[PDB]
Order: sequence, then C-alpha cells, then structure tokens
Amino acid sequence: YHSQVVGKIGYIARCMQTIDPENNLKKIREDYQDVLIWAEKNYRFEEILEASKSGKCPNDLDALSRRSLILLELLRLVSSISPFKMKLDLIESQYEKMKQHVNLWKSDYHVKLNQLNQLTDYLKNAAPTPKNNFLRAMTSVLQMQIAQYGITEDNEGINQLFKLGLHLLAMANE
Amino acid sequence: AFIILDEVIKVTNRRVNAIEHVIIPRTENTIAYINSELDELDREEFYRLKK
Amino acid sequence: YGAIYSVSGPVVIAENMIGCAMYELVKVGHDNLVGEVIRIDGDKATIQVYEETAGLTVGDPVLRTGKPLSVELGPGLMETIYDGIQRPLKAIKEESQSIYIPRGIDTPALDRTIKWQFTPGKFQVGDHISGGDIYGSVFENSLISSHKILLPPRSRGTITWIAPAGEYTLDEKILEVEFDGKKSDFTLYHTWPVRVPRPVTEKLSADYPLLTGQRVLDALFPCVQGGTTCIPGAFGCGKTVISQSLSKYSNSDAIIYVGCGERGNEMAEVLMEFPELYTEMSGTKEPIMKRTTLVANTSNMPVAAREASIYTGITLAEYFRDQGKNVSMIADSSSRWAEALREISGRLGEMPADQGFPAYLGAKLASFYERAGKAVALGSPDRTGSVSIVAAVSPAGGDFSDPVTTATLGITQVFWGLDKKLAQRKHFPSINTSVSYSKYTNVLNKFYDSNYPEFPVLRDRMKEILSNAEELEQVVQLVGKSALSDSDKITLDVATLIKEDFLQQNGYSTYDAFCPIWKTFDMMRAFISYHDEAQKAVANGANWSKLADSTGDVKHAVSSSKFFEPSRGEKEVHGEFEKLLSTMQERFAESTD
Amino acid sequence: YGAIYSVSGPVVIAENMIGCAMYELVKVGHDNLVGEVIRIDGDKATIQVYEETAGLTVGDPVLRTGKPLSVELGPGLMETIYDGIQRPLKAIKEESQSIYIPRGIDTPALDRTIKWQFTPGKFQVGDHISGGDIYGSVFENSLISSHKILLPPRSRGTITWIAPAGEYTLDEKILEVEFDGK
Amino acid sequence: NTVSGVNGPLVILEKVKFPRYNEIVNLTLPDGTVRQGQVLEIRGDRAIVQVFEGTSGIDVKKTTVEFTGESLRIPVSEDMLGRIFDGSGRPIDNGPKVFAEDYLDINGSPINPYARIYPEEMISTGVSAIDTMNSIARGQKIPIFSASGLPHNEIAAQICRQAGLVRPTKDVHDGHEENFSIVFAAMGVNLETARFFKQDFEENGSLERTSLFLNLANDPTIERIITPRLALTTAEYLAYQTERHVLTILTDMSSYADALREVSAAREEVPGRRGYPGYMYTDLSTIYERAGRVEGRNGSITQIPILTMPNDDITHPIPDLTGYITEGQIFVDRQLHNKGIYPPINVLPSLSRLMKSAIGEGMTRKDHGDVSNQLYAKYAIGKDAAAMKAVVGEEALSIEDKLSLEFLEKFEKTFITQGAYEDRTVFESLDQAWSLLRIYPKEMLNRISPKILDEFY
Amino acid sequence: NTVSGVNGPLVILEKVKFPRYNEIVNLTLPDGTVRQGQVLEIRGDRAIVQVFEGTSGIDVKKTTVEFTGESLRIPVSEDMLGRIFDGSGRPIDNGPKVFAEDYLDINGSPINPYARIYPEEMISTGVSAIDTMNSIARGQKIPIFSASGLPHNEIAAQICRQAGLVRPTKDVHDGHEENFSIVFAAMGVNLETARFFKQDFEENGSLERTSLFLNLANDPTIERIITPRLALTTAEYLAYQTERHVLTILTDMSSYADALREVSAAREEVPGRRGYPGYMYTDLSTIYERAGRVEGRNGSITQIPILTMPNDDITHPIPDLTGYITEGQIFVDRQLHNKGIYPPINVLPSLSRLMKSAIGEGMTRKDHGDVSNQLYAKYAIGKDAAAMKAVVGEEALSIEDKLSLEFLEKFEKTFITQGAYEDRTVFESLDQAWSLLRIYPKEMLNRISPKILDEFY
Repeated sequence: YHSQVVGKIGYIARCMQTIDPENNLKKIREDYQDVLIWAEKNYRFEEILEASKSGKCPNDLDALSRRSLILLELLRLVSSISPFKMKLDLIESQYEKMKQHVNLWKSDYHVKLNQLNQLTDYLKNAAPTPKNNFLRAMTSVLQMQIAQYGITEDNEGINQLFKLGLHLLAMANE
Repeated sequence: AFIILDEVIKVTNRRVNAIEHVIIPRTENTIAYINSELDELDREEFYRLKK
Repeated sequence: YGAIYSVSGPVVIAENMIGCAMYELVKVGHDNLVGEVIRIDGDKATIQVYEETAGLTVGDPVLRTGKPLSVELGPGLMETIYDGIQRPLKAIKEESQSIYIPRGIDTPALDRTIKWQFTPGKFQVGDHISGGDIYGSVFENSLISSHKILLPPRSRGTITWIAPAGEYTLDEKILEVEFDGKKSDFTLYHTWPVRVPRPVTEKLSADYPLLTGQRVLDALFPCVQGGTTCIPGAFGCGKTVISQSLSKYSNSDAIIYVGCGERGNEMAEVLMEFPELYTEMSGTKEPIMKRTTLVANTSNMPVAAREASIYTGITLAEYFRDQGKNVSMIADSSSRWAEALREISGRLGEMPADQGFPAYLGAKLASFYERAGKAVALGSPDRTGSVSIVAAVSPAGGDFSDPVTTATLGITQVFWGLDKKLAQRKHFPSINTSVSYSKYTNVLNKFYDSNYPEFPVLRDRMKEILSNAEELEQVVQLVGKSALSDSDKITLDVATLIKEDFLQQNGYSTYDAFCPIWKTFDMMRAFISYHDEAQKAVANGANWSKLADSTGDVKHAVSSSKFFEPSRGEKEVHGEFEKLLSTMQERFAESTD
Repeated sequence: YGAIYSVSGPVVIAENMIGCAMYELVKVGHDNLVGEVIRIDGDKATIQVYEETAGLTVGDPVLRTGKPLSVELGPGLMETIYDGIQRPLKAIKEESQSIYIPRGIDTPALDRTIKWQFTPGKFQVGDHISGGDIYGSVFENSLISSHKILLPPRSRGTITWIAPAGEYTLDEKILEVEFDGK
Repeated sequence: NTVSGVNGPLVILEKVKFPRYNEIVNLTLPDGTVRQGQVLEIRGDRAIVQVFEGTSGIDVKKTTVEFTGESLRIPVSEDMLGRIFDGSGRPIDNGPKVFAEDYLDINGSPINPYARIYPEEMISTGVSAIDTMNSIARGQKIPIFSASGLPHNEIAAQICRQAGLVRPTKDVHDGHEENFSIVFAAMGVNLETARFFKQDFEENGSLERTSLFLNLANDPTIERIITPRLALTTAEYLAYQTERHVLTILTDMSSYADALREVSAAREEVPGRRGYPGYMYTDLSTIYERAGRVEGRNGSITQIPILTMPNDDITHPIPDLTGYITEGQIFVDRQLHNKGIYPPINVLPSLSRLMKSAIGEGMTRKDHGDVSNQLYAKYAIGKDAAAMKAVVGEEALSIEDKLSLEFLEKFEKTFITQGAYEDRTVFESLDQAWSLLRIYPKEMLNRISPKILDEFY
Repeated sequence: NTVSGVNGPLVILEKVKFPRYNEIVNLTLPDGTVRQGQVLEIRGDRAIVQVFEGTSGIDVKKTTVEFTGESLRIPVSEDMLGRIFDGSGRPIDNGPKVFAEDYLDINGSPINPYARIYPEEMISTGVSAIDTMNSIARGQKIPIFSASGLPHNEIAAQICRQAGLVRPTKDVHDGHEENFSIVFAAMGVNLETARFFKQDFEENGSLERTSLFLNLANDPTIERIITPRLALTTAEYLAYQTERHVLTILTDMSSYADALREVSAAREEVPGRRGYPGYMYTDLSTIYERAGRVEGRNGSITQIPILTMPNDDITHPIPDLTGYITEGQIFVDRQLHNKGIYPPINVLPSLSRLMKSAIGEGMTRKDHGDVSNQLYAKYAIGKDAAAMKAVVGEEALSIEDKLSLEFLEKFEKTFITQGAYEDRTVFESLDQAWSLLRIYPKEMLNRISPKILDEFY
C-alpha cells in the first residue's frame, strides 16, 4: 500500500522535475510541495515508505494517481506538441484547469490528448506518402494551434483538423 | 346476425370448457411427480457421497 | 524427496509433500511431467498434471523446483496460438510432429529465437520505478505499439543499468534494478503467477463505448468497453460465428481469445478464420491474428490445462489492460471450466452441495468475473484502460436453472439472450428481448444523448414494441388473426420490421454484417417514426390495408436497410436514412388519405 | 460430567459419556446453553445446541439437569406467556424488558413469587396413595381455582407427611411420599 | 501450530483447540502477508478455519498460525455513517478507524433486545406504489422478489437512496419528530455496482445519514455472511441505543443463499432438495431475529430484504421458504422494465397483510388505504381490458374497459415511472392517486366510502 | 501378493507399486488358468484392477499375482481390415498374431489426433435431411440421437448399411477422391443385431474394407470400454499412416456409460448424480479426443457414434454429457417411425455450427444454408401450428398456418422417406428441398439473401 504511494510520489517528483527544470511553475509545484519535499533532498525509499506508513507523508493512492494522470497527460500533451513550444503560464493554467476536475476519464482533455496521441503515435512509425504528408502537415498545424490555443479553449479548427486527421489515419493506402 | 351469434356461442363455450377442463391437471400432476423425482434423485447422490 | 501416493485419472496424488504453497510447480514422477500442487489433504498433496499419465508408476520421486508456477509474459503473445499452459502449438506442430507435446517433455512459455526492437521508456538511470510502470516498449502491431513492456508486480527500485535502443532477444538482459541490495535481473519477458490476479489502484464505472459489430446486440443494449455480459447457449447456437464477427467487427487495440474447452474444430476455425479477416482500422500482415492473443485449450486434454486456461487468459487480459490499452476478451465457455472443476471435485472424492458440483466453483466463478473490467492502470504512469469480458454460458447439470447460470447471472451485469432453435431458423444472432438488463445504458446513453440523438427513448420504445408483440402474438394465435384491432397491426408490423432488421443476420460479416450505433439508432428512428406515423394516421381515420399498402417503398427500404454498408454515408450514419426520415413524414400525409 | 471434545457449527460434540441418556437435557460449557443429546457414537456424544455457541472452547464440563427435557406443570400457567421450552416470558420482560429470550437462560419454568393457598383433600394418614388421585387443590386463576393437585405418574406408596392448609410457594414442599424408603 | 492442509475453500490447521468459537486467528506467512480468519470449527489437536482473502499461498511446513485471543466483534458507534467499509468492519476508503464506543458481537442478537409487538408508525421509502399499495410499518418485514431480468441492484440502491428525504417532508406535516437513519449492506456486488450506489447515495444526499458495507464476489462467503449481522447489529445499536427509526436494506439474499449452500454444507451436514439445505431457514431467521420493534416505544428496526430469483422460477425453496417468514411481498415483473418503466415493479401481484392497520397516522391520510383498492381494481380491470380490447375489437369494447384501459396506461406512465433524483411523499402520492382516479366518473367508483369519494375526487 | 478383497466386479489386491499406471498384470489362479487384468488405479501398497475374462474363480489367501512389465497396447497394422476380431481377444477368425507392425497406445497421448482447420471435404451418408440440414464433413464430431422404445437398432443398421456406398456418390460430387475405410466397434450389442449389421456390410460389399470388433454384454465393462480406444487407435493408425479416410461407428454409447457406472465402485472415487460419475466427461473426451483430421493435410478420421436416450429426452446424463463434448446432434423421432418413415430423423431438435465451414466451392452450393434455415423455419412453423390446431381447431387458423401445415405434411413424407441402399446427392436434396420450399410466395421467404434467392428461385 505504501510502496505504490511512494512510487507515485517519486514518479510525481521525477515527472515534475523532468517537466519544468527551471522551477518557473509555482502552480504545479505549489500543490506538489509535500511530494517534492521528499524528492528534493537525500533520502531512501524505506524512509519515505516508513514516513508514509506512519501518517506523516501523503498516503492517498487515489489522489496521487489522479494527480499523476493529469501530470502524465500534461507531459504527454507538452511532449506531443513538438517542435512547437507553448507558454509556461498557459501550461500552468491548463494544468490548473485540468486539476480542478475530479473526473479524468470522460472529460474532453483526455479525449483531445488521446486524439493527439493517436495521431502522433500513428505518425511516429508511419511511412513517407501523400496521405502521411497531408496528415503530417495537418497534424503539424493542429500541433501549432494546440500549442497556441492550449487544450482548455474549444475551437472548430482543432475539431475539424482532428476529425480530418482521424479520417485520414483511418484510411488505407488505396 | 342472431343466427350467427347463436351458432358461434355454442362452439365458443364448448371450446373454452374443453380447453379449461383439459388444460391444468396433466401438467400439474406431471410437474409434481417430476419435482418429487428430481428431489429424490438429488437426495440420493448426496446420501451416497455423505456415506 | 516426495513419494507417489496414488494416481487415479488425470490427477496424481503424492505423499511426503510438506512445506509447499498452492502455487509452486513441481515434477511428478521420474519423467518430469508438468504439474502444480493446488491443495493438500493431510500428508498427501493433490497436484493436477497438465499432461496425461499412462506410464507413471507409484513411488516415483517428486521434488519442487523452488519457485511459483507462472507463465511468461512479454513480447511474443500476439501473432501466435498457445495452449492453456503457455505452450506454442505452431512450433510444437512442426518440431514435435503433433498438435500436443508428448508425456515427459516441457516446452518454453515463449519463443526465444525471435528478436524484437527495444525502446527506452520514461525511466532512466537514477529514476525510481515500481511495478506496473512502462520500462520499455515492443512492436506488436504494424500501426502503433500495442504491447508495452511493463515491470512485474511486487517489484521496484532504481534503474542502475539501462540497455540502449536496438534489437535484442528474450534471453539477454536489457534492464537491471536493485531497491534493497540486489533486487533481480530484468529481461524482455516477465514472470508472474496466473493463479494470483494482477492488482489495480482503483476501479471505475464504464463511460466509453465499444462496438462489437452486432445489429441486435447493439440495438438491444448499448455496447460498452469494460463491462460484463453473459450469453446463453447449448453448443449448437453458432457462437463461433458471433465470436468471429465480433472479433472482426471489433476495433480495440488488443484481442483476448480464452478457450477453456472445445471439441477442436472451434479452435481451428478461429485460427484459420483469423487470417482471412481484416482490421477495421488498418491493414497489415495478418492483422486479425497479429492484433489479438488467442489461447486455445481443447476438451480432450486434462482438467488442469482447462482450469489453468481461464487463469492464463485472465492474466493475459489483465496484462493488456495494465498497459493502458482497450482490450476485448471473448471467453467460451465457462461451463467447460465449471464442468472441469466438477470433474476435479468428483476425482478428488469430495462431497458436493450443488447437485454434483464443488463448493469452490461459485467462488472461483464469481471471482473470475471480478478480474476483468474498466479501472485505473496499475503503475507510476496511471494510464486509463479497460477490458470487456464476454463469457458465454451453457447448461452443465441437466437443467436451465443450474448454479453456473445462477452465479453467472448474479455476478454479471449485462444480460444477453441466445436461442439455438431461433438461430437454426435463420435468426442468428438471436437474443431475448423480454429477459435482459444492463446498468451501463444510462452512462453510455448520457454521452450518447449529447454527442448523438435520443437513442435511449428509441431503445425503450423498441423494447416496448417487442414486449407488446409477444403479448399480441398469443391473442392473435389463440383467438384468431382477423379478430384484432388496427392498433395492434402497426405494433406487429413495426415489431416484424425491427425483429427482421435487428434479429435478421446472414453469415459472420458477409452481406453488410457491420452496423454502427448511429446507423442502428438512425435505422430504428425511421421504424419508430413510421410506427408513430401509422398509429397517428390510423387514429384520425384510415384503413389498415390502405395504410399498409399506402406505405409501399418505405417498409421495403426500411426493412432492406441491412444491406447498405457505411460507405454510403460519411463514417457512421447513412444519408439515405436521413432522407428517409423526411420521406416518411412526406409519405405519412399520403398514407392517411 | 462429560468433557468438550470439539465444537463445529451449531452442534457440539462431547466425550466421556458414563451414563448420560439420549433424552436428558443438559448445559454444555459454562454459559448454560440449551441443548439435548440427540445421538451418541462411541464415547463421544452428539448434542444439538439450539442457542448461540459463541465463547465455547474444547475442554469444558457438561452438567446434566438431572431429568429428561420436559416442562413443569403447576399453578401459575394461566395469565402468563411462555415459550415451548418452558421459558419465563414475564421474567424476561421484567428483567431484560424484551419479548425474546437471551442466550444462556437457566431460570425455572414457573414463577416463585406468586404464592398460592394449598388445601388438603380427602386423603388422610394411613391410607395408600397412587398416581391419579386428587391429593389437594391450589388456586391458579384470578378469582377461583381450577388447578387440582393430583399425584404425578410413576409414584405410589403411603402418605408419611401430611402438610396442613395454608399459603406456600412452589419451591417449598407440602407433601412427601414414602415407598421403599426415601 | 501450522497449516495441516487445504481442501477447497476450507483450510485445515494443526493448531490446538485452546481457542474458543468465533475466535479470530491470524496466519503468519513467510512472504510478508498476514491474513485474518474466523474459527468455524475447533476440535482436539485440529481446527478448521476459513481464510478471509485467498485460500492459496500458505505453506504446510513453513507457515505458522497464532491466536489473538479476541472474539469476533464489530465496534458499533454513531460515527460509522458517511464512510465505505468492507464486509468485516474494516474501512477501505483509507480514512480513520471505526471509533466505536461499545463492543457487541454479531451472532444473532444474543442480548434479546427486541420485543413482539404490533407496529404503530408508518414507514416510507420514496415510492408511490411501494408506499401506497404495499406500504410497511415500523417493524414489519416486507421482501422484494425479483429475477435476472431487471436491475434489482439499482432498485435496491434506489430504495435506500430514496429513504432519508421523507423525514423532512413528514416532519413538516407534523409527523415524526425523531431522527432517521439508514443501514446499507452489499453482498456479492461488483466494483461498478458498489461505486454506483455510493455515487447515487452521494448525489441524492443520503450518504451522510447512511452506512455503506461493501462485499464483493471475489472475497470469501464468510465476510459476506458476516456483513449482514454487522449491519443488523449496527442498525439495532442505533435503533435501540438512540431510540430512532432505522431502515436496513439487506441485498442480496441470493448471494447469501448461494454462499450458505456453497460453503458449510458438505463438511458434516447433508443438503436438501436442489442443493438448498434445510438449515437456511434458521440462517435467514437469525438475520430476521434482529429486526422488529425495540424497547422504548420510540424506535424500531425495519428490515427490507432483497431476494432475486435465478430465472423467475417458483420451484426454488428460497422464495417459498422466505415468503412464509415475511408478512407480505412485492413482486416485480420483467415486462414493465422492457416497456421503459423505472422501477418495473407492479402492484397487481403485490399484497400486504397489515398495510392500513400496520401504518400509523400524522403524515398519511385515511383515504390512502381506500384508494389502493380502487387503484388496484382499476389496474386489474385495465389489465384484462387491454387483452379484451384486442380480443373483442373496436366495436365490442365497453366504456368501463376503455376507461380502465386508459387509466392503466395513464396510471402506469405516471404512478410507477419516476426519476433517480426525485422524491415523493404520502401527500404527493395521494394527490397523484386522486389525479389518476379523477379520470373516472362518480358513477364508476364503488370500491371506497362515499364520504372519501365525495370529499376527494 | 494375494487378493485382499473384492467389491462388485472390481477386485482389490494388495501388491507392490513396481507396476506402472495402466500396466497389464496376470493373476495366477489355482484352477489351472491365468487371467489378464488392467490396473485401474494405484495406491499405497494397494491396487484396484478388474479381470478381463470372468469375475469368479480367484482365490483369497492362496492366489498368486505377477506383473507383465508392459503397458496396455494393441499392435496396429495395414492388414486388420477384412478379418473378424474381438475386443477382448476371442479368436473366431483370427490366428496367433494380429499383424501389428507398430506399437501404439490406446489413449492417444503421444499422437494427439485433431484437426487445426475447418473441414473442406464434404462427406455424405445417404440422407437428404442429415446431409442437407447438418452439412457434416471430414473430421466432424456429430453423434446420432436415439430413444428407448423406438427401433434404434434398425436406424443403426440402416446407417451401417449406408456406410460403404457413400464413396461412389461422394466421388461424383468431387468431395472424396481417395480410399475409404470403415471401423466397426461393437460393445454390449446383441448377436442378432451384430449379425444383421455384419450382414448389411457384407451385402453392401464393404466386408473386405471394414473391420469388425465384437464385444459381448456379459463380459466386463473394461473390455467393452477398452475396445473403442483400440478401434479408434487402429482407425487413427491406418488413416494417419496412409492418408486415407476412416469412418468409425461406435455403438453403443449407453453400454459404455452403463459400464462406466459399475467401475469406480471399489476405488477412492465415487459416482455422482444420477448414478454416473462426475469424471465421465474425461472418459468420453478420451474416446472423442482421437477424432478429427490427421496431421499431414491429407485424410481424416471421422467419428459417428450411436447413442440412445434411455428416458426419451436430452436431460439425461448420457445424451447430455455426450452432447456437450460435440457441437450438435441429430434427433430421431418415434412419431415419424410410428406413421411409417425410414429414417425417422427430425429437423426441429437438430442444429450444427459447422455447416458454413463444411460447405465450400466445387462440391456444394451457397443456398443450402439458407434453404436449410427456411426448411427448419417452415417445419418449426408447421410443427408449432400443428399442436395449436388440435386445441382451438381450424376456425382460428390463418392461411400462413395452413401453408406450414401443408408444407410439413408434404416435406414430411418426401424428404424423410428414402431407401436403405441408395445414396441421394446433395444437389438432388437441395433441388428436392427447393420444390418443397416452392409452395409459398417469394415475398413470404426471408431466411435467405435476395440475390441468391432471386437466382435460385
């Protein structure tokens, strides 16, 4: 029970340190100060498991998995928008907006991140073709519009480019 | 119409009396003996396994 | 160490076996037969052997290997057919010269002569890891990575040595992690016991739909991904064609074929029918066979392979759901596993309490359904995954009210019908419209009410029309056909078009055997609008033959909507049903006059 | 008397039977639970426990009641509610304040606080007595008496002690029979 | 000492018989996993104990067992509401402890706190047909009979979810002035069905006043059978100790009968016909003994058991044997659920022994008992009039069969169908019954008194 | 050592565990004759085996036992057909040797005969309803259903008489262009029925290509149950060695199921419900495990067992247990045999899930599956209207019930009536089914596609 919470705290601290190394995100690092405090100093896993077993550290696997799902969705959304860079305040506002919702399996952010992750995963191992070039250009313009507008504001161009990207990805080579 | 209804009522009463008189007892009497035979057959295998 | 106490049937009892758990595998006799000690009675332990015993003598030595009996999980599960104990029948067919291995031999859990491309995940040197985290990735499909290499449960530590990107086999180490001192060596495959299920962080209700390619199955209830459903059969209904059409019409990232026991032709029909089918998302080299993992266990083998086949299929289904992908598990049938457990209870000589079945059959059958379902993915990443469990049921005690259907109906959440006599009358896949229930209809209909039209009112009206058609059929049969009003003729005509359009099917997927949810709701909306237009036209003064003959091409086009595929529309709905919705309103005024 | 050999489920098994009949009721353990010996297999006797067997362990004594499982017949049966095992419902309603009897009840089947007036019959000293003859009368109703004091079955002899008239309780003796000694 | 062997769900242990019956025992494994169990049978130089979680993975010469020395008891308190716990009294939400102030064992109410008395107060559950046609009183047992064709778990969760809001509307009507509590117990339910009852109870607002007990089908039957005595003792502790009306929902009886028939029916006992032994009536009578009127004259324990048939068959001994103990029953039809009615229960085959005389007064009118005969007679006449209209046709249908045929669809589409977040009362149910009965004329209503019919149409 | 005891037909002897499982043993009696036996089960210095010949004649304390050192194996060769042999070894036409060139087990442990693909080669037995409605092929497992009271031996003699002439009719269809062999195994059959079955094969001209295995009813059940494993091992050895098509007829399964109930009466195992043991599915799975296509992609071993219902229904353990291992069956009706028909096989309780995979190209048509569903729907409509026509009468029946009633009488006396020596083709059976199905209109047929129904209309 405590090993999953210590692994979620270590994965949250390692994902928070790998996400922003400059430490210019006070919104994401503000709520995760209790997990980054036991990850920013020298300590063993037995001290974190013993500290979490005694009720001194965070031991909620549901809240740590829920925040770890939003952190993994923000890291996958930030990594899938390459080679376009977004603003840190827009990423902190998108993480603060996604963190304010308890449900993370029916929301539009998980469907948009899964829709961009499906086009990026399908375009990662694709072959050079005209449908892959048009879907790569539409996925690049959708990645630029997703990096410029974020994932919290609904736009018709992102939905039309996502539907055209899914329809082009669902098509065969004939 | 009166001659048609007077001819239809004698067939309807005889059909309803025949079906209602012949319906329930064979299925009920067969179902009771089938339930008792299923109870005894279910009891004998438990009695041998307990023995 | 141990001594052979007594060998009766396919299960052997060995005495002098003390100090062993219910999961460690050992060799019985001097031939090194594959087996596992499940339970023990006093000084003698009962161990079920997966191979037949016809040359094993009493008094042979039986020593434990010193580890739990588990199957190998990793790259090589997809694109290959295996048995209930993780045995390749393809390599054993050409190598062993038979479909089954001989007695006294043991095969590996996976092929070691094939190499895969190793890809480093989100873990590196110095980062902490735990069980369920994605430490690597493999190529299991031609479109994207569908088989991710994850760590085993109950393990964790820091990555001290990480292999780079490239090609490597399943026998070379590519990972090393030590939490307290030296933890263990890491390879491409992973070891885990099939008797213990995989853990999870938390379970959640299903809110995502999963199409199965069934008109009556999707029309009767909303298809979801992550629920439980039962199908009643008699071994003659034609469930192999529904499993082939459901596997071909499915669009999930992973496929789980779990066969506890069959005659033999059903396992070869799925393997031979798997390469002929094509995926609905992209074409590749054997997309139907390479995209799903099939475990085929026959009914001529011992009860240990059929009993462990459900645990290996549940562990393989939970392994794909633990990575974060949507998997569809099709199991057939649980009555062979319950009959194998009743045969093991009869071989053990224990007194039953279920009319000839063991007391632990209901706990294992109810506990087997709890392993599948949608929930949070286990691991540091916390991904979203789901597993749809479709297990067909059948009678196994000589009655329609046995404990397998009682525990399966109570432990399950969806109720699906099946008729062998109705399926023989050209009505397959048939389902019961009067006895059925589902709890995910409100949750699946909640997103379907916003992202689509009101299919839930048409489902309740279509169920009410089929419920009223059975009540009108008894009065029409007993009292007479020309003794009913004109109001029941519209309900019987709508019930005949709904039963002919939804219940009517031909082959597996031939002749337009695919049907989306939006095409089914749009097809049922024309039947409900035609039935409401006929009932509203008959109320304002109109003949029954004048309105039924006044319909004409509307009933023929509505009844003939099972041959129009989805190529006529854009991707989901058909434009001919949208024009037929206005054509029914324009024909409703001409049908009244 | 006997020793508790094992307790599995609602039935209790007790060994060391040295004369315990299969019709006498006794209390197993130290809780005084209701039970009776239904069958016996060798030295171990099988007794069915009709109460909760919680708190019973192996190695406890079994005390017999000294007679078969029956009910007491006397004055005070009218205007009272009891169970089939002869349990006092008014005593449970006075002490526990409920209508259900608790586990481990060992009270008598009749109330001893309501005294009745005993009157002697036509039998005198010197004449022989037998079971069935009216030895006296006791009031049991609220206004008149309907409970006739008669001799119990399986008893006969001479009236060695003749109790006089007056008020007495159910626990106190009022008559003594002399046949083959005490 | 150590584990002797394992045969099926029961595990044989070689420990001594020093421990008593119902004594908790802990199995110490060499892998770092400790499991708890209950002593089902103890003998000389041997003991039979059942594992609470799992039955495999215990060594026979390497795993040892020890006796804690404490009997099986559940801590009953008033702070147990608003928390999700397991089938043995352990919290699964990761929150605090139980915090119970008294230690009472669950073995069938050995204290004898209940008393045999007739009910004198009306109890409601938020259903118009359930409260009006087959309404039960305080201390009256009324079971719900269903089959495998309808959502009996959603109806059982909706019955407990509908309870709790009738106390403020009844308190505004000058009815009862005491607090009401709810007792929820789940046995053999899934994770999605268990979370759906918690989401429905949290959305309805009755989760703060009710206690939830979660029992899954993957666990043993000892925890699912131990959970009903803990829920009945928890409802009886608040009902007897606090003197408040508490309603307990025990679902499902099919999982308890299957767990009782599956385990503890083949060791030294023999089963009856169809695998159901004759000791199940004492097992259901042990849970039924902890329900009824209590001492004080201000609180009672209401028992609403849920019984689901396997295929809607009447040849099983569980529905016939269970129906004789209860005072009435409520039958639900599968044809009503296919039409689109929520709930699909019908008051045509349901009956109550003491409905009007069992309920009290103060929140219910006197015409509610008389309107149920006219509504049941109108629905029963409309049920035969529906087939009589198709049999006779459109030129031989009487006006009485047509008015009952329209009153069957109008009363069926408005009195038995309701939402999942709405609430009903006795005055709203009586006004809806008067509005449904107002379609008929004054010359066709003869199943009630003329003063109540002339006063309310 | 010596015979410890005897319980029923099996004897319990106390010996050493030097012999293997299923090893042949020789019991030395003091009467001057030695008997052979098979080790049914091994124990801790105890053995339970049954004598192959006789049950009486052994001693108690003066008996002698000896181990042969070889397991039970029958020598199979290519010269076994044509000659007459017995199951236990009674030589009437056999010599000292059986002409066996290789040693194979009687259980199929190292062989594992099973098809890994769907059957393409269509096999016909000379029945229009069986071949058209079922669509059986090579490597399929479909047993014949019988009843108690009807002529099951006449139907088995007609099916055995039809075996042998199916090769010339199947050669014209292009479904079988190889060698054909018949494997006859008898157990618990009468001498007159075996003489009539051998006289049917001798009259058909298949005595040289067929093998006969004779087993008496007064012999032990181990020899009668052991004869079908040796016959299936000889048919699998002859069919696998030469790539030929072998058809195995096993009659009767009721004698093997009744003989299996007598066994296990002195061992640790016990019987289950209805007198039959719970491990009978593994015993029938051992005989049915050697059925299917052989390895090599050439030839196959088909199995067609003959089972008779003792209660005239499928709820018994013999037809219900054997029907679960297969994928359907053919139901024979005694009502058609009472009015006069040969064979009296019905199409209502008959269904096969391998009809689509069996039908291919060049040896069958595509409209046979829709014509079989249309004929099954018309036969089900006529049989359903025939039972309702007796109660109400002909005054409430429409023209649709009269069309199915006339189609049931027209198809009942045409498709079910056939000879015992002539084999009807599948094209003539489909053409005869189209004439019986051509009595209704084209719009009244909906069990087929419109493109294939419009072309073959």
